[PDB]
Amino acid sequence: TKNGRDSQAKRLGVKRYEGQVVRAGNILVRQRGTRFKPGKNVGMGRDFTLFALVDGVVEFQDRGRLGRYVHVRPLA
Amino acid sequence: RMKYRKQQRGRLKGATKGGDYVAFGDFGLVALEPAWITAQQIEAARVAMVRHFRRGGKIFIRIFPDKPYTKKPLEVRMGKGKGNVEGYVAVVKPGRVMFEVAGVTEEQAMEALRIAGHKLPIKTKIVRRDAYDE
Amino acid sequence: DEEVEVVLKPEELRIDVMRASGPGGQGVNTTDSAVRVVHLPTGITVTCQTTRSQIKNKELALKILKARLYELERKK
RNA sequence: UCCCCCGUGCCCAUAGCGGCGUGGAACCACCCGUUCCCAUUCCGAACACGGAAGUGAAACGCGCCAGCGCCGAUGGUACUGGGCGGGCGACCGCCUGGGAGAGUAGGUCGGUGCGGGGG
RNA sequence: UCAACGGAUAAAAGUUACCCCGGGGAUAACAGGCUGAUCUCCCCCGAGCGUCCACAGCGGCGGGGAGGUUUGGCACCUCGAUGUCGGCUCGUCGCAUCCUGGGGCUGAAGAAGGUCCCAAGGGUUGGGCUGUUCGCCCAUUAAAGCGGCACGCGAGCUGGGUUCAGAACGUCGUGAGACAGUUCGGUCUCUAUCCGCCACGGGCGCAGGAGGCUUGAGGGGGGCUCUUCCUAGUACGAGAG
RNA sequence: UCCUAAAAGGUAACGGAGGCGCCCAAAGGUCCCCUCAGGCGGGACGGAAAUCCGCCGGAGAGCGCAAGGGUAGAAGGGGGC
RNA sequence: UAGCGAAAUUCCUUGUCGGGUAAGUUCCGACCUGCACGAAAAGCGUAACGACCGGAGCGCUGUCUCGGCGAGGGACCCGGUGAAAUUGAACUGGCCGUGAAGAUGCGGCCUACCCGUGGCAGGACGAAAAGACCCCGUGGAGCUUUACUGCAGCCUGGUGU
RNA sequence: CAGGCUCUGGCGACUGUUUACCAAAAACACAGCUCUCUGCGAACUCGUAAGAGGAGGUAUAGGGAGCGACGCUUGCCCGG
RNA sequence: UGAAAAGCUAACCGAGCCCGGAGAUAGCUGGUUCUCCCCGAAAUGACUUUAGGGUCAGCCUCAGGCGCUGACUGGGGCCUGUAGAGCACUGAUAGGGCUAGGGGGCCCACCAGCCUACCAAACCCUGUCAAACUCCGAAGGGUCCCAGGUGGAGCCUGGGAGUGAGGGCGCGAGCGAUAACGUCCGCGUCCGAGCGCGGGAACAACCGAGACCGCCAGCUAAGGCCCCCAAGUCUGGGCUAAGUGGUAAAGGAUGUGGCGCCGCGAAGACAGCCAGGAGGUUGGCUUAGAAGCAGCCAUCCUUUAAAGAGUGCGUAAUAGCU
RNA sequence: CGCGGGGUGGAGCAGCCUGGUAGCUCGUCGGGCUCAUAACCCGAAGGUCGUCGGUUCAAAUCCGGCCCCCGCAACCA
RNA sequence: AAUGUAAAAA
RNA sequence: CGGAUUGGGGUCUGCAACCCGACCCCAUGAAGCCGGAAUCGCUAGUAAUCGCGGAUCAGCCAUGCCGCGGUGAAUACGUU
RNA sequence: UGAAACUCAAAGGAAUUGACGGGGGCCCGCACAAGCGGUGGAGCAUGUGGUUUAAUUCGAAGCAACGCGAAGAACCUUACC
Ligand SMILES: [Mg+2]
Ligand SMILES: [Mg+2]
Ligand SMILES: [Mg+2]
Ligand SMILES: [Mg+2]
Ligand SMILES: [Mg+2]
Ligand SMILES: [Mg+2]
Ligand SMILES: [Mg+2]
Ligand SMILES: [Mg+2]
Ligand SMILES: [Mg+2]
Ligand SMILES: [Mg+2]
Ligand SMILES: [Mg+2]
Ligand SMILES: [Mg+2]
Ligand SMILES: [Mg+2]
Ligand SMILES: [Mg+2]
Ligand SMILES: [Mg+2]
Ligand SMILES: [Mg+2]
Ligand SMILES: [Mg+2]
Ligand SMILES: [Mg+2]
Ligand SMILES: [Mg+2]
Ligand SMILES: [Mg+2]
Ligand SMILES: [Mg+2]
Ligand SMILES: [Mg+2]
Ligand SMILES: [Mg+2]
Ligand SMILES: [Mg+2]
Ligand SMILES: [Mg+2]
Ligand SMILES: [Mg+2]
Ligand SMILES: [Mg+2]
Ligand SMILES: [Mg+2]
Ligand SMILES: [Mg+2]
Ligand SMILES: [Mg+2]
Ligand SMILES: [Mg+2]
Ligand SMILES: [Mg+2]
Ligand SMILES: [Mg+2]
Ligand SMILES: [Mg+2]
Ligand SMILES: [Mg+2]
Ligand SMILES: [Mg+2]
Ligand SMILES: [Mg+2]
Ligand SMILES: [Mg+2]
Ligand SMILES: [Mg+2]
Ligand SMILES: [Mg+2]
Ligand SMILES: [Mg+2]
Ligand SMILES: [Mg+2]
Ligand SMILES: [Mg+2]
Ligand SMILES: [Mg+2]
Ligand SMILES: [Mg+2]
Ligand SMILES: [Mg+2]
Ligand SMILES: [Mg+2]
Ligand SMILES: [Mg+2]
Ligand SMILES: [Mg+2]
Ligand SMILES: [Mg+2]
Ligand SMILES: [Mg+2]
Ligand SMILES: [Mg+2]
Ligand SMILES: [Mg+2]
Ligand SMILES: [Mg+2]
Ligand SMILES: [Mg+2]
Ligand SMILES: [Mg+2]
Ligand SMILES: [Mg+2]
Ligand SMILES: [Mg+2]
Ligand SMILES: [Mg+2]
Ligand SMILES: [Mg+2]
Ligand SMILES: [Mg+2]
Ligand SMILES: [Mg+2]
Ligand SMILES: [Mg+2]
Ligand SMILES: [Mg+2]
Ligand SMILES: [Mg+2]
Ligand SMILES: [Mg+2]
Ligand SMILES: [Mg+2]
Ligand SMILES: [Mg+2]
Ligand SMILES: [Mg+2]
Ligand SMILES: [Mg+2]
Ligand SMILES: [Mg+2]
Ligand SMILES: [Mg+2]
Ligand SMILES: [Mg+2]
Ligand SMILES: [Mg+2]
Ligand SMILES: [Mg+2]
Ligand SMILES: [Mg+2]
Ligand SMILES: [Mg+2]
Ligand SMILES: [Mg+2]
Ligand SMILES: [Mg+2]
Ligand SMILES: [Mg+2]
Ligand SMILES: [Mg+2]
Ligand SMILES: [Mg+2]
Ligand SMILES: [Mg+2]
Ligand SMILES: [Mg+2]
Ligand SMILES: [Mg+2]
Ligand SMILES: [Mg+2]
Ligand SMILES: [Mg+2]
Ligand SMILES: [Mg+2]
Ligand SMILES: [Mg+2]
Ligand SMILES: [Mg+2]
Ligand SMILES: [Mg+2]
Ligand SMILES: [Mg+2]
Ligand SMILES: [Mg+2]
Ligand SMILES: [Mg+2]
Ligand SMILES: [Mg+2]
Ligand SMILES: [Mg+2]
Ligand SMILES: [Mg+2]
Ligand SMILES: [Mg+2]
Ligand SMILES: [Mg+2]
Ligand SMILES: [Mg+2]
Ligand SMILES: [Mg+2]
Ligand SMILES: [Mg+2]
Ligand SMILES: [Mg+2]
Ligand SMILES: [Mg+2]
Ligand SMILES: [Mg+2]
Ligand SMILES: [Mg+2]
Ligand SMILES: [Mg+2]
Ligand SMILES: [Mg+2]
Ligand SMILES: [Mg+2]
Ligand SMILES: [Mg+2]
Ligand SMILES: [Mg+2]
Ligand SMILES: [Mg+2]
Ligand SMILES: [Mg+2]
Ligand SMILES: [Mg+2]
Ligand SMILES: [Mg+2]
Ligand SMILES: [Mg+2]
Ligand SMILES: [Mg+2]
Ligand SMILES: [Mg+2]
Ligand SMILES: [Mg+2]
Ligand SMILES: [Mg+2]
Ligand SMILES: [Mg+2]
Ligand SMILES: [Mg+2]
Ligand SMILES: [Mg+2]
Ligand SMILES: [Mg+2]
Ligand SMILES: [Mg+2]
Ligand SMILES: [Mg+2]
Ligand SMILES: [Mg+2]
Ligand SMILES: [Mg+2]
Ligand SMILES: [Mg+2]
Ligand SMILES: [Mg+2]
Ligand SMILES: [Mg+2]
Ligand SMILES: [Mg+2]
Ligand SMILES: [Mg+2]
Ligand SMILES: [Mg+2]
Ligand SMILES: [Mg+2]
Ligand SMILES: [Mg+2]
Ligand SMILES: [Mg+2]
Ligand SMILES: [Mg+2]
Ligand SMILES: [Mg+2]
Ligand SMILES: [Mg+2]
Ligand SMILES: [Mg+2]
Ligand SMILES: [Mg+2]
Ligand SMILES: [Mg+2]
Ligand SMILES: [Mg+2]
Ligand SMILES: [Mg+2]
Ligand SMILES: [Mg+2]
Ligand SMILES: [Mg+2]
Ligand SMILES: [Mg+2]
Ligand SMILES: [Mg+2]
Ligand SMILES: [Mg+2]
Ligand SMILES: [Mg+2]
Ligand SMILES: [Mg+2]
Ligand SMILES: [Mg+2]
Ligand SMILES: [Mg+2]
Ligand SMILES: [Mg+2]
Ligand SMILES: [Mg+2]
Ligand SMILES: [Mg+2]
Ligand SMILES: [Mg+2]
Ligand SMILES: [Mg+2]
Ligand SMILES: [Mg+2]
Ligand SMILES: [Mg+2]
Ligand SMILES: [Mg+2]
Ligand SMILES: [Mg+2]
Ligand SMILES: [Mg+2]
Ligand SMILES: [Mg+2]
Ligand SMILES: [Mg+2]
Ligand SMILES: [Mg+2]
Ligand SMILES: [Mg+2]
Ligand SMILES: [Mg+2]
Ligand SMILES: [Mg+2]
Ligand SMILES: [Mg+2]
Ligand SMILES: [Mg+2]
Ligand SMILES: [Mg+2]
Ligand SMILES: [Mg+2]
Ligand SMILES: [Mg+2]
Ligand SMILES: [Mg+2]
Ligand SMILES: [Mg+2]
Ligand SMILES: [Mg+2]
Ligand SMILES: [Mg+2]
Ligand SMILES: [Mg+2]
Ligand SMILES: [Mg+2]
Ligand SMILES: [Mg+2]
Ligand SMILES: [Mg+2]
Ligand SMILES: [Mg+2]
Ligand SMILES: [Mg+2]
Ligand SMILES: [Mg+2]
Ligand SMILES: [Mg+2]
Ligand SMILES: [Mg+2]
Ligand SMILES: [Mg+2]
Ligand SMILES: [Mg+2]
Ligand SMILES: [Mg+2]
Ligand SMILES: [Mg+2]
Ligand SMILES: [Mg+2]
Ligand SMILES: [Mg+2]
Ligand SMILES: [Mg+2]
Ligand SMILES: [Mg+2]
Ligand SMILES: [Mg+2]
Ligand SMILES: [Mg+2]
Ligand SMILES: [Mg+2]
Ligand SMILES: [Mg+2]
Ligand SMILES: [Mg+2]
Ligand SMILES: [Mg+2]
Ligand SMILES: [Mg+2]
Ligand SMILES: [Mg+2]
Ligand SMILES: [Mg+2]
Ligand SMILES: [Mg+2]
Ligand SMILES: [Mg+2]
Ligand SMILES: [Mg+2]
Ligand SMILES: [Mg+2]
Ligand SMILES: [Mg+2]
Ligand SMILES: [Mg+2]
Ligand SMILES: [Mg+2]
Ligand SMILES: [Mg+2]
Ligand SMILES: [Mg+2]
Ligand SMILES: [Mg+2]
Ligand SMILES: [Mg+2]
Ligand SMILES: [Mg+2]
Ligand SMILES: [Mg+2]
Ligand SMILES: [Mg+2]
Ligand SMILES: [Mg+2]
Ligand SMILES: [Mg+2]
Ligand SMILES: [Mg+2]
Ligand SMILES: [Mg+2]
Ligand SMILES: [Mg+2]
Ligand SMILES: [Mg+2]
Ligand SMILES: [Mg+2]
Ligand SMILES: [Mg+2]
Ligand SMILES: [Mg+2]
Ligand SMILES: [Mg+2]
Ligand SMILES: [Mg+2]
Ligand SMILES: [Mg+2]
Ligand SMILES: [Mg+2]
Ligand SMILES: [Mg+2]
Ligand SMILES: [Mg+2]
Ligand SMILES: [Mg+2]
Ligand SMILES: [Mg+2]
Ligand SMILES: [Mg+2]
Ligand SMILES: [Mg+2]
Ligand SMILES: [Mg+2]
Ligand SMILES: [Mg+2]
Ligand SMILES: [Mg+2]
Ligand SMILES: [Mg+2]
Ligand SMILES: [Mg+2]
Ligand SMILES: [Mg+2]
Ligand SMILES: [Mg+2]
Ligand SMILES: [Mg+2]
Ligand SMILES: [Mg+2]
Ligand SMILES: [Mg+2]
Ligand SMILES: [Mg+2]
Ligand SMILES: [Mg+2]
Ligand SMILES: [Mg+2]
Ligand SMILES: [Mg+2]
């Protein structure tokens, strides 16, 4: 009875939460599409991954119709 | 009907949404106890009701069977039951309004709505219509 | 008109179970899988003990008693 | 300090849809033309250039309206971490902390930051 | 298509009833158990049928449950073995009662019967066919009940069937072989230790020793039935009965 | 790919459903431009549905293929290099 | 095809019809929808032969209704000699529970003075045999082939003699 | 001391043979039929070989195969 | 070797016996011996000709190093799509409104129209369902920061392992039949290894509790206090009459107790009991028949203080009795 | 309960793999030869591709489910 | 390159 | 070319031209491009071809019939 | 070697006349051959089959029925309705 299939879990989601120090360029969120958009010092790769471009702390922000953004508020 | 395929069992926790109030009709029948009511069970009550007051008023049916009923043909363990043997059922939780009668006298609603209660796997109750609305 | 299925009504026929015959080893011994449906209204009967399942045998006998009983009533 | 308009950002429908009224003096639109820069899979529609005359019609700014959209309590219940009791069960009840969705009352035709022209 | 996708060789299919060893109750077949879908019985509702009339008798559509005889699900004791069908012997228990006993209702005149309720005491035949259980049949009966006891009973018996080795038919397979398909053949173990049981003794006891004769607490056995005659050819019935 | 999976991640069964073993020199990079589906009305052949004009129409289209997530403030359609 | 056919082949199947019988899932005759006869793994038939397998009748009988009596050799008792398998240890009862789901051994209840002899086979999941069935082991072995690979044997070109 | 008989089916023609110790048969064998190989230092078998059997035989003979007295008969198909 | 059974070849032949290779190999079974002391697992995951075997990880333990970081907890910040609920997307859905297409009649041939106690898209209101639907959405969980927290806590290197059959219970799901001492995951827990101790008659895992040894001391836990059997025949207020308690369901019934609402009655109720209980009527319709009284449709007035176009029986149909 | 094959004008078969167009034979209908019918000759018509659903621009043809026909299979106890 | 039944002779 | 069909207007017979006459004029202008299998006629003033008349009868659905003349061929090896 | 039941009113010989022959011989006719034109296609006219109708009056049936009775059907005719 054909059905025993499935794919292996991809383990994705936010990796670093709001108010968390981050090193140069470590990943912050792995997402299916654009559940989140870039931000201050926060670029995104082919798989829509979101990673830091600088050190400092991560902060989230909901911009309604705009989207949900995530960025690093640096310091040094 | 259409939907898709076979469906998991799921439990029948507290009769929260399991219930309502009398919508149409002069009287109705409420479930005191949770259960899966079969298609057959339903029609059983219906045809009963009509048969009682021939050429009668109007019977409403507030419940409706859409859960697929799986079952195995006397075997063991490969795959999920081809099911559908009793066919389909309706999730009736304590409180739900199942049948409304209208256009008849009490002694008719009482009797008919009672006879129907004899086809249902459940303890039941017949309501007037108090007034509680919205 | 017609009359067929009305006859398969239970109270009319009589179904007996019993140990099978021939091969089966200890299975055939302590497992009764022989089935015989007699159609009391006409006495006509069929008996079956091919498979190992009493249920699959009762199923078959019935399905053949039908056809025989159907021809009798058809001739009539 | 104030008011009008212009460009820009912010909160992201209480800002929106529609209805009605309103301003061209400055601003903005439309308007005149297409020589030139440039442009249409065809059309100066659009983008682009030169430029008075006309106009506030369209667009837009402003304001009033709730009919639609949008926001929307309170009380109360569902459910529920943690603790305990009951029915064979399908299940149900109590204590302690948490507590919606729906619907109701009601709110809304926005608010505000910077810069520039205009009295 | 190392696709058996972490890929054993560069390079590989069957068969064994002629079979064998190591292991497993970690896992099937028997039985028990749990479960009770299937099974057997009972019940609620009452459309409808029965001239009229829902229960004399019956019951659509659907609902609740009992029992643990069948089919099945699971895999829990048992694979340093719990022998499996049928018959035979001996039984014993249940009661959902086949007969005899008692009773209500009856669409019970009588006789006879229908159906429900009470009721195990005892009873529940002989033969043909088949390994059979089951069933059909012959001739009877008061009746020819159902079921539990490892589908009671192989340290009691049998061994027809079923499960070894031989041989064959059909039949599948190139084949060796194979088949809840058939067919003929085929090795059932003198000694009972304990419990239990059937009998029979020895000992001591029964607060004097002795011979004889009883009491009956407790227990056990048995508890079946038909036919004809009288009452009376009466009641009953048009009569036949 | 989705569900089961109990709002982190994970998570089983011979549980419920469906795909993959490719394709594209443009279906790729960039610069500029552009915005659907669909509904009503008007239109010669057409005709429920070609193409044309109007209005309404925030994403129900589209994104080579399954499904989901995303998405017109482009990832969608066109062009130049 | 001939022939044969519910068959040493027929699942349905006790097929249907006829014979035999009081009554016949068998037997025998017949028909033919042959699951799935069939012509040298021969087809059909056949006198005789067979400790082969089936059906029937006569005869005769303890095979049986259904048992009884009787004889000898055991078994029993006394004298002589005197084993065996088995054996955790025992001071080893019934019911209803119970427990790993079949209890002398736990629970409750009931019954029971101690020890033997003759006799029975219900239990001790009784003895015996590290289950033959079944599965497991990247265990073994016998066998087959158009499984793989190899060898004998054979055939064959070249060459030596 | 010393046969119970009769009728009627199946299998096998028949006397024989066999699973020493669970199978005596419808199993094997058999006379007989057919196919096929073999010209003789035969073919075939045993052996590395020499050699031996075949046979001191010669196609009415010898090896292999199947069927299995006897009677009647034994059809069609040469794609693999 | 075999007139063939794989028969026989020195009492067991699908390849004899002896000896040797030999201590073949055996991911299998069995067995493995003195004492005391501290700690103490696992029956998961990934891969595996792997599944009753292994390799790595996880969990145990020892040695050396690190020093408040650990569990748990308070505050704060972010992530989440569940229970619930909802119907705005995808679908499902009962009734009605409205309205394309279809069905069927009158009316037609020029094609048109009008009906429709029919079928039905779209749309609307009413009402509802959904694991793989979500406009919405908790308790809670997860992680970072800050603080409490010195514990057989935590971290780092390294020596030694065992374990990779798990089991029951509570809860949350799938499978199953809302069966199973069933199965398969998740969270927890106890047995495993606590078959040690008290309770539950007895009984791994249910309730109580973590046994270092001794005591003819003491308090309590669950449970229990009439006797077997420790301790109250304790006190007060109810209920139950079945031995219910001592463990079964729809469904049933003037069992008994308690609360509540309705109506009747001293202008006389409920019961019983005496009288009428009527008239067109024989209601109309069907039916062989249908007289309140089979089946179908239904709502008059008159005598009166009163009597239904009728409650139940009954006759063929009446009357009847009520 | 499994696995494999198939449902196409009135009959029997093709087409489907590798989607655009449904072909062959008999039969049917019209006409002719014959005295007439058969044969023979000339011309023509006829198919919802089992049904429901999907993928596609497009389905007999591809994918999923139900229904019917055929072939195998159903062992150890 | 086949076949045409079945009631006609004062 | 061919003149069918249809519209429109009109004459004449006959009591009467809807069904149903014949003709005229305008307009409309059809299939048909030489015909499948098959099949008819004719041997010389014949076929082919082209007109004229008559019977009938109000008129005429006559392209029909009976008769008349005008122009005027082809080809018959042979009897399978 | 050799019946019967049953059943038929014949079976049958030779010869005669005739018809027939995918027998023969001799012989003929627009019979074929040679040759010219034509129906079968189209339109219309006309008769007939069939169906239809209130009735569509009836007869004629291969050759030798089908522009044939009909050398004149609007009503007359006309037998039909
Ligand atoms: Mg899976
Ligand atoms: Mg996934
Ligand atoms: Mg997974
Ligand atoms: Mg997943
Ligand atoms: Mg159910
Ligand atoms: Mg099984
Ligand atoms: Mg009303
Ligand atoms: Mg009312
Ligand atoms: Mg009920
Ligand atoms: Mg009920
Ligand atoms: Mg009720
Ligand atoms: Mg309300
Ligand atoms: Mg019935
Ligand atoms: Mg047998
Ligand atoms: Mg066998
Ligand atoms: Mg076997
Ligand atoms: Mg069994
Ligand atoms: Mg059994
Ligand atoms: Mg069988
Ligand atoms: Mg079978
Ligand atoms: Mg009859
Ligand atoms: Mg100032
Ligand atoms: Mg200032
Ligand atoms: Mg700002
Ligand atoms: Mg102006
Ligand atoms: Mg101008
Ligand atoms: Mg220009
Ligand atoms: Mg110029
Ligand atoms: Mg210039
Ligand atoms: Mg310039
Ligand atoms: Mg430009
Ligand atoms: Mg251009
Ligand atoms: Mg210029
Ligand atoms: Mg102005
Ligand atoms: Mg304006
Ligand atoms: Mg504006
Ligand atoms: Mg709200
Ligand atoms: Mg609130
Ligand atoms: Mg709570
Ligand atoms: Mg809680
Ligand atoms: Mg508490
Ligand atoms: Mg409980
Ligand atoms: Mg709210
Ligand atoms: Mg609302
Ligand atoms: Mg507004
Ligand atoms: Mg506005
Ligand atoms: Mg300013
Ligand atoms: Mg592998
Ligand atoms: Mg491989
Ligand atoms: Mg084998
Ligand atoms: Mg064998
Ligand atoms: Mg054998
Ligand atoms: Mg053998
Ligand atoms: Mg061996
Ligand atoms: Mg062994
Ligand atoms: Mg087990
Ligand atoms: Mg039960
Ligand atoms: Mg039942
Ligand atoms: Mg009952
Ligand atoms: Mg009822
Ligand atoms: Mg009733
Ligand atoms: Mg009736
Ligand atoms: Mg019914
Ligand atoms: Mg029934
Ligand atoms: Mg039921
Ligand atoms: Mg039930
Ligand atoms: Mg298990
Ligand atoms: Mg043992
Ligand atoms: Mg034993
Ligand atoms: Mg009695
Ligand atoms: Mg009587
Ligand atoms: Mg037998
Ligand atoms: Mg008997
Ligand atoms: Mg049993
Ligand atoms: Mg049993
Ligand atoms: Mg037994
Ligand atoms: Mg024995
Ligand atoms: Mg026995
Ligand atoms: Mg026995
Ligand atoms: Mg024997
Ligand atoms: Mg036998
Ligand atoms: Mg035997
Ligand atoms: Mg053997
Ligand atoms: Mg073969
Ligand atoms: Mg079989
Ligand atoms: Mg036998
Ligand atoms: Mg013998
Ligand atoms: Mg002896
Ligand atoms: Mg003995
Ligand atoms: Mg003595
Ligand atoms: Mg004594
Ligand atoms: Mg006594
Ligand atoms: Mg007694
Ligand atoms: Mg007398
Ligand atoms: Mg008398
Ligand atoms: Mg007398
Ligand atoms: Mg009398
Ligand atoms: Mg008499
Ligand atoms: Mg008498
Ligand atoms: Mg996922
Ligand atoms: Mg999750
Ligand atoms: Mg998920
Ligand atoms: Mg949770
Ligand atoms: Mg979670
Ligand atoms: Mg869930
Ligand atoms: Mg999640
Ligand atoms: Mg599932
Ligand atoms: Mg590749
Ligand atoms: Mg390009
Ligand atoms: Mg419009
Ligand atoms: Mg148009
Ligand atoms: Mg169009
Ligand atoms: Mg259009
Ligand atoms: Mg969107
Ligand atoms: Mg997801
Ligand atoms: Mg998508
Ligand atoms: Mg999407
Ligand atoms: Mg782009
Ligand atoms: Mg034949
Ligand atoms: Mg027979
Ligand atoms: Mg035979
Ligand atoms: Mg028979
Ligand atoms: Mg007979
Ligand atoms: Mg058959
Ligand atoms: Mg054959
Ligand atoms: Mg042969
Ligand atoms: Mg033979
Ligand atoms: Mg013979
Ligand atoms: Mg013999
Ligand atoms: Mg002999
Ligand atoms: Mg004799
Ligand atoms: Mg005799
Ligand atoms: Mg003696
Ligand atoms: Mg003696
Ligand atoms: Mg002795
Ligand atoms: Mg004793
Ligand atoms: Mg004992
Ligand atoms: Mg104890
Ligand atoms: Mg003794
Ligand atoms: Mg002695
Ligand atoms: Mg014993
Ligand atoms: Mg013992
Ligand atoms: Mg024993
Ligand atoms: Mg073993
Ligand atoms: Mg292997
Ligand atoms: Mg080997
Ligand atoms: Mg080869
Ligand atoms: Mg070969
Ligand atoms: Mg080689
Ligand atoms: Mg060579
Ligand atoms: Mg050579
Ligand atoms: Mg003698
Ligand atoms: Mg003799
Ligand atoms: Mg004799
Ligand atoms: Mg012999
Ligand atoms: Mg023979
Ligand atoms: Mg001899
Ligand atoms: Mg010999
Ligand atoms: Mg011998
Ligand atoms: Mg031996
Ligand atoms: Mg032997
Ligand atoms: Mg012998
Ligand atoms: Mg032999
Ligand atoms: Mg010979
Ligand atoms: Mg011969
Ligand atoms: Mg030769
Ligand atoms: Mg050799
Ligand atoms: Mg050699
Ligand atoms: Mg020699
Ligand atoms: Mg042959
Ligand atoms: Mg032939
Ligand atoms: Mg061949
Ligand atoms: Mg050849
Ligand atoms: Mg060849
Ligand atoms: Mg021997
Ligand atoms: Mg020896
Ligand atoms: Mg021996
Ligand atoms: Mg041997
Ligand atoms: Mg060997
Ligand atoms: Mg060794
Ligand atoms: Mg190993
Ligand atoms: Mg410790
Ligand atoms: Mg493992
Ligand atoms: Mg420190
Ligand atoms: Mg915290
Ligand atoms: Mg919705
Ligand atoms: Mg709806
Ligand atoms: Mg319509
Ligand atoms: Mg219509
Ligand atoms: Mg109408
Ligand atoms: Mg309509
Ligand atoms: Mg609206
Ligand atoms: Mg609504
Ligand atoms: Mg609304
Ligand atoms: Mg959401
Ligand atoms: Mg909302
Ligand atoms: Mg909200
Ligand atoms: Mg801290
Ligand atoms: Mg595991
Ligand atoms: Mg587990
Ligand atoms: Mg469970
Ligand atoms: Mg204990
Ligand atoms: Mg217990
Ligand atoms: Mg324990
Ligand atoms: Mg315990
Ligand atoms: Mg104290
Ligand atoms: Mg206490
Ligand atoms: Mg008290
Ligand atoms: Mg008290
Ligand atoms: Mg009790
Ligand atoms: Mg009640
Ligand atoms: Mg009452
Ligand atoms: Mg009256
Ligand atoms: Mg009357
Ligand atoms: Mg009256
Ligand atoms: Mg009456
Ligand atoms: Mg009377
Ligand atoms: Mg009457
Ligand atoms: Mg009366
Ligand atoms: Mg086909
Ligand atoms: Mg198909
Ligand atoms: Mg087919
Ligand atoms: Mg097809
Ligand atoms: Mg067909
Ligand atoms: Mg057809
Ligand atoms: Mg196909
Ligand atoms: Mg004809
Ligand atoms: Mg034609
Ligand atoms: Mg043709
Ligand atoms: Mg198809
Ligand atoms: Mg097509
Ligand atoms: Mg088979
Ligand atoms: Mg076996
Ligand atoms: Mg086998
Ligand atoms: Mg003929
Ligand atoms: Mg004929
Ligand atoms: Mg004739
Ligand atoms: Mg004029
Ligand atoms: Mg031309
Ligand atoms: Mg004239
Ligand atoms: Mg003329
Ligand atoms: Mg005769
Ligand atoms: Mg001629
Ligand atoms: Mg001539
Ligand atoms: Mg000619
Ligand atoms: Mg022509
Ligand atoms: Mg023509
Ligand atoms: Mg004609
Ligand atoms: Mg007509
Ligand atoms: Mg005449
Ligand atoms: Mg005529
Ligand atoms: Mg004429």
